[PDB]
Amino acid sequence: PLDVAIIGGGVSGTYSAWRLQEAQGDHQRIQLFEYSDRIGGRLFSINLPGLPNVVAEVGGMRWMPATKDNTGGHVMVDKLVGELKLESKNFPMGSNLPDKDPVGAKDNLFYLRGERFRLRDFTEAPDKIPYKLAWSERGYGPEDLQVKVMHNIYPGFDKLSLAEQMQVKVFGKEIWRYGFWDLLYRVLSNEGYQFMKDAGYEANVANASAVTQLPATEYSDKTVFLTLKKGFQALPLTLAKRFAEVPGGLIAGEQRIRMNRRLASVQFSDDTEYPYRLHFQATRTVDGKTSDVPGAEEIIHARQVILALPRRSLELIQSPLFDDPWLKENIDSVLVQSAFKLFLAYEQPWWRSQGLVAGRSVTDLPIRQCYYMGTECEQDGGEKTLNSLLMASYNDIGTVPFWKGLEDGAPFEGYQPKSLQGRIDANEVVPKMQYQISEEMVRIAQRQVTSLHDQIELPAPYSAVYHAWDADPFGGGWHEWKANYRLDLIIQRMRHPVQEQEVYIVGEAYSYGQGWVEGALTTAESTLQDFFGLPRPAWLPEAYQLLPAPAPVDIDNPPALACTDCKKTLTEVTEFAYTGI
Amino acid sequence: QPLDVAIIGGGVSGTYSAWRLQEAQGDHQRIQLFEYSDRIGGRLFSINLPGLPNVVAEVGGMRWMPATKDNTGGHVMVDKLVGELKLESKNFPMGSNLPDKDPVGAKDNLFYLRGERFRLRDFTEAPDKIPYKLAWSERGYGPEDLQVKVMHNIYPGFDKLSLAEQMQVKVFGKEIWRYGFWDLLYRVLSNEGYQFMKDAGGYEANVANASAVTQLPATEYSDKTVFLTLKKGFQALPLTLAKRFAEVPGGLIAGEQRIRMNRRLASVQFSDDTEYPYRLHFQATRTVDGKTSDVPGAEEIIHARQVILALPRRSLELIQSPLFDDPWLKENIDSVLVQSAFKLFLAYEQPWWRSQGLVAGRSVTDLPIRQCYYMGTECEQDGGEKTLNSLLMASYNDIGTVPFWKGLEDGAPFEGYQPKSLQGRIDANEVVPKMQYQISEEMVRIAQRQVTSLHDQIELPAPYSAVYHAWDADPFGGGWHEWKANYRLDLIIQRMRHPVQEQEVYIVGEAYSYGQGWVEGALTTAESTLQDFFGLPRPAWLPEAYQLLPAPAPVDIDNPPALACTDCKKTLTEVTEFAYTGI
Ligand SMILES: Cc1cc2nc3c(=O)[nH]c(=O)nc-3n(C[C@H](O)[C@H](O)[C@H](O)COP(=O)(O)OP(=O)(O)OC[C@H]3O[C@@H](n4cnc5c(N)ncnc54)[C@H](O)[C@@H]3O)c2cc1C
Ligand SMILES: Cc1cc2nc3c(=O)[nH]c(=O)nc-3n(C[C@H](O)[C@H](O)[C@H](O)COP(=O)(O)OP(=O)(O)OC[C@H]3O[C@@H](n4cnc5c(N)ncnc54)[C@H](O)[C@@H]3O)c2cc1C
Repeated sequence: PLDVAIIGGGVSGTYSAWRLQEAQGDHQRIQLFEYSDRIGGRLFSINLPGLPNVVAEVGGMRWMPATKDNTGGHVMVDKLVGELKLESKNFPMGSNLPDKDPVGAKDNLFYLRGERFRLRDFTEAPDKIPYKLAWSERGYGPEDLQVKVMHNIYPGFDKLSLAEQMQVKVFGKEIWRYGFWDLLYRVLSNEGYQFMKDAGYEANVANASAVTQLPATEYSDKTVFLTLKKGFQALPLTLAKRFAEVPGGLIAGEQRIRMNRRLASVQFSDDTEYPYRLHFQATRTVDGKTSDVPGAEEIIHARQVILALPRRSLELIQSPLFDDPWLKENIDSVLVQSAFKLFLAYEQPWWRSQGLVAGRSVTDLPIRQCYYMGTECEQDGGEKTLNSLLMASYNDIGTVPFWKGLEDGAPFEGYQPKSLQGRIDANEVVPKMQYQISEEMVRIAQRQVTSLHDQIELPAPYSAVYHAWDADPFGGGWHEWKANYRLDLIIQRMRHPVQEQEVYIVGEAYSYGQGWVEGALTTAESTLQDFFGLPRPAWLPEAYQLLPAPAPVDIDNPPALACTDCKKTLTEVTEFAYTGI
Repeated sequence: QPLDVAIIGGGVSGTYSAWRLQEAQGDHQRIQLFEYSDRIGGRLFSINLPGLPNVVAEVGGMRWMPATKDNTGGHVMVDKLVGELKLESKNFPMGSNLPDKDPVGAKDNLFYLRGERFRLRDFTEAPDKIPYKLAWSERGYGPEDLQVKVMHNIYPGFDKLSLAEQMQVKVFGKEIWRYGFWDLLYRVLSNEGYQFMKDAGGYEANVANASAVTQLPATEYSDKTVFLTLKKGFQALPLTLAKRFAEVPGGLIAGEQRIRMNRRLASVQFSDDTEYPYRLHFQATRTVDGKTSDVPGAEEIIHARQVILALPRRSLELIQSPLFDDPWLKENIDSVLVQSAFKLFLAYEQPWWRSQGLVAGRSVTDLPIRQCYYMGTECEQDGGEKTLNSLLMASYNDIGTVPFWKGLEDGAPFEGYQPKSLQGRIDANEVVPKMQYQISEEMVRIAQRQVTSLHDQIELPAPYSAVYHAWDADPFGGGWHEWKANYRLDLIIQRMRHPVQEQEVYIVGEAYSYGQGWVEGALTTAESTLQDFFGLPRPAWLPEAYQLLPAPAPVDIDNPPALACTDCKKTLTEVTEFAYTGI
C-alpha cells in the first residue's frame, strides 16, 4: 500500500518527496510517480554539441536571489540551491561592456512596424518610435510606461499587500475584475495599447488578472537574475536523488521513484486507511515522445495524495473529488498559455560584431523575441571554441500560430562543426527531442533572425532544438490567474481543495509566483507546514513569507485603506513623470 | 416503438435532412429530428430588437451569394430552396446606393488603423495615407486586391482550378494545403503587408492559419459581390423547414411527435437489436431565457436504425460513443480549427452614420471593436414603422479566448431607455431583450466609447437597446470552422458523410463542407448524403449543373501528371492587367 503518493516529477513533487522522506520516511511509505522518463517537468536543461558549458534551458532559466532582509526575492530557490550546494551564475540581461559605462541593453535591438531602433531610442529619440502614441505617453520606454499606468491607477500599488491590492478599485470595479487589457485600453491610447502589446511575448497576459500582471516591472536589466551552471533541471534532479539517497526508510531508494506512470484515475475505496484507489497506467518514452502502453490497471492504494501537477494534468485525471463544485469552478481559475522555444547554434557569436551580447531584441516578425545566450570559450574553463547559443524564440501564444506550423516537411540534419569533426557524427549534431525541428523552420527562423539584425546573410547554424508546451500533459507552459477570480483565497485553499479529503495539489499554477519555480516551491513548502506538519527548514529564514496573506471574503464595502507614507509616494510618482518630460 | 432514422441536431443541416426524407421515404420509415434547446435554426438566429421590428439582427447567419446563370457558381442550394419553400429575400447591402448617379459603394467606408483615419478609396486614391511600410511592389493594392496579387503570384488562375487541381499546386516546393494561410503570406508579403492584411480583410482576427486552398480564393467579400438575406431573418429557412417537416401528410408518425426538442444526445451505443444497433441515451434539457441546462430526470433511450448527425465539431465531440474510436474518425475530427465568434448589436433612434456619409458595409480599426457594420433604419424598410430607429452590428471580432469581448461580460446589466417611438408599447424592463448572454452597463459604455472614436466623434446619441451573443459555448465551442493544413479536405469532405461504413451513422454540417461558415456548406453536405447513402434523387428546384461537392483529387498526390494549362494567352494577360491597376 502507500501513506503518501506524490504525483509529479517537477520542482513541486521532487521537493515534496525529499522533505518528507528526509523527515518521516522511516515512519511513512512515500513514492513519487512520473509520466515521462525525465525528472524536471517544465524544468528541462540540455547541453548541445560544441557547447558543453552553454546550457540550453528548454524550461526555466533564471531566479531572483534573496535580499539581506531575506523578505524579498525568490528566497526558497536561492537558499534551496544553498543547502543542495549546486553552483550559480549571473544570468546576464545586458552588456557589461564597457565596464567604464556598461551600455546594459540600451544598445539592444527593436524591430516593429518595419522600423528599427534601440532601447535607448525610446527616451533618447522618441521620434524614432513608429507608434502614434499620445503626448502624455511619448518619452517613456514600455517597462517605464507600465509603472506610469500603475501609479496613475493608484500610487503605491506595488508596495501594497495582496490583501490591500484586492480592495483597490479603478473606474468603479476592483482591479482584479479587470483583465490586463480591459484596463490598458481605458488608461492608455490605442496606439499605447497596441504598442505595449507588440513590445512586451505577445501573449504577455492575454487578459490575466490585473492585480498579478500590473507590477510585472522586474523584466528590467536593472534587476538581478541567477541561473544554475549545471542547468535549472539540476535542482529537481538533485531533489529526486537525495529523496532515494535517504539512508534508511520503510521503502528503499531503488523503489522510491516510479517513472513512465500516468495516474489515469483517483477512485474512492472503502479502506479507511487507504481510501484512494490510484489507477496508474504504463507509458514509454521514445526520444522524449511519451505514449501509452496497454494492459491497463496498476492500482496502488494511498492514504494521502500530493498532485505536483499543472491545471491540464489535473484536468486529465478523472476523480469524483473534482466533482466537488469548488474544485470544479476553481480548476478553471487560471489560464494555460502555450510556450514555444527554438535554439540555434553557430561557430560564431556574430551578434557581438553588432554591439549585442546578452538580453533580448523584440520584433513584429513571427520570431518576436530573440535572446543572446553565450559563447563556449567565454564560459569559465570551458572548451576553446567560439561556438555560441541563440534562444531566438521565447514566443508563447495560444492556438495555431507560425511556430506551431512549419514543424513539418523534412527534418534538420545540420552540419558538423570543425570543433566536432573529430568527435561526433552528423546524425547526432541535431539532437533527438520530443519535437524534431525541420529544414524548413530553421531556414525561415534564420531568414527572420537576419532581418531583425539588419544583415544580408548570417553564418548558418549547425545544431538547433525546437520544443513546445502545448501538449498534454501540460497544455501550456505557464499559468496566469483569470480576472473576476479571487486569486488571494484560491492560492490558500487549492492546497486542500476539499476538507474531508486528504488530497493535496501544489504547483506554480495555483501559486502567487506564477510562471516561476519560486511559485511551485512556496506552495509545496507552505502545504507541508500548514497540513503535513513538517517544520520550517534551517536553510529557509523565519522572515520569508511563503504564500501572501489573503484578503477577507467580504470585500463588498471594505474599510478604507489607510495610507501611511503618502508623502514619499506622491513625491516619487511626480519625480517619475519628469523622466518622460 | 423504434425509429428508422434519427436526425440529431436541429441546425439548417438537420432540418433540411428530415424534411426531404419524410417528404419521400417518411410513410416508408419512422423519421424524427432531435433538438438540444427551445429553438430551431441553430446558428441561424433571427431576433427583432424592440423598436426595430423590421431590422433583423441576425445573431448567427445573415446572407447568401445569389446563384449564377450557369448555376455551377453561387450558393445554388440556398438560393433555390428560398424560392421553393417561397421565402422573402431582400438585397444585403455592403455599399451605399447613394449617389444614384455615381454610387460610392464601400469606397467611403471608414478605416482607423495605427491611430490614422482613411477610407477604402484612399488605398487606390492616396496610398500615402496608409500608415504601413508596404514595400514598393505592394504599395497601392486594397486588402482584397492584394490577396489576389498573391494568389496569382502563386499559380496564376488558382481561383479557376477545381479543388482536385488546386490541391496539387505546390508553392516553394510544398503543397498549397500543407501551408497555413499566414505561414504562406509571411513568405510572399513584407512583414508590414503581412500585419496589414491581418488588420483588415474579410472577417477579423480570424482568417486563422487555415488550409491555403480554402482561404486564398476567399476574396469574395468585396463591394462588387451581390448578396441577399431573408426578409424574415435567416432563421426563417431552418424554421419553415422545421414546420414543413412536421407538415408532410404521408407519415407513419404525426407532426406532433416528429420534432422532439429539449432532447440532448449524450451517448450513441451499439445495441443488441440487430435491426437497431443504436441505443441513443438522451437527457432532458430546459431553456430559461436562452440558457439551456440539463434536467437530471432520466436518460430517455429511443431505438434507431440510423442517426443522421447534423452536428458541428464540438457538438459531435460531446457524444460518448465507441463510434468515435475508429482511428480515421479519431484523427479527422481535428481536421478543422474551432474559432469562437462574438457579436454586439446597438439600437439608436437616429442612424447618425448617414449624417457622416456611411450607409451599409463595414469599417475596420486597431480598436478592440475591430469591426462595425451599419445595418439599416426601421422606416427605410419596405412598409416598416415611421421611426428613425436603426441598428449597428459589431463585436464581430473572432478569436480564441480571453479577448476583450469576453472581458466585459460581468458587472450590472444594460436596461436601456424607452424610446419615444415605443412609449407605452413596451416597458424599460422589456426594451433590452433577455438573451443567453446579457450585455452589461459596462460593455455598452466601452463599445459606444469605442464606436465614437472610430467615427472621429465627440459624443454619439446613447443606444436604447443592445444584445451581446457568443458561440464559444458548448454545444458549439466556436462560431464557424476552418480547414486546418496538412489535411486532405477533398477526401474528408466525402468521407465525413460516412466515417464508418459497416455502421449506418452519417454526420452532416458546414463544419466539414467546402462552404465552411456558409449555410450552403450544411445544405450541400446533407443533400450529397441523402443522394448517395439514402438514394434520394436530385429534386426539381436544384439544377444538375451545380456540382454539390468538389472533385476529390486522387490519394496519389505523390508525383502525379502535371496540370496541362489552359488559355494562358488569356490567364497571364488578366494577371498582368491586374498588376497595372496597383501601378
Ligand atoms: C518557457 C518557460 C520558461 C520558464 N522560465 C522560468 C524561469 O526563468 N524561472 C522560473 O523560476 N520558472 C520558469 N518557468 C516555470 C517553471 O519551469 C515551472 O513553473 C516549474 O518547473 C513547474 O514545477 P511544478 O512541479 O509545479 O510543475 P511541473 O514541473 O509541470 O510538474 C508536473 C510533473 O507531473 C507530471 N505529470 C503530469 N501528469 C501526470 C500524471 N497523470 N501522472 C503522473 N505524473 C504526471 C509531469 O510530467 C511533470 O513531470 C518557465 C516555464 C516555461 C514554460
Ligand atoms: C457568426 C456567424 C455568422 C455566419 N454568417 C453566415 C452568413 O452570413 N452566411 C451564411 O451563409 N452562413 C453564415 N454562417 C454559417 C451558418 O451559421 C451555418 O451554415 C449553419 O448555421 C450551420 O448549420 P449546421 O447544420 O452545420 O449546424 P448548426 O446550425 O450549428 O446546428 C447544430 C445543432 O445541433 C444541436 N445540438 C448540439 N448538441 C446536440 C446534442 N447533443 N443533441 C442534439 N442536438 C444537439 C444544436 O442545438 C444546434 O441546433 C455564419 C455562422 C456564424 C457562427
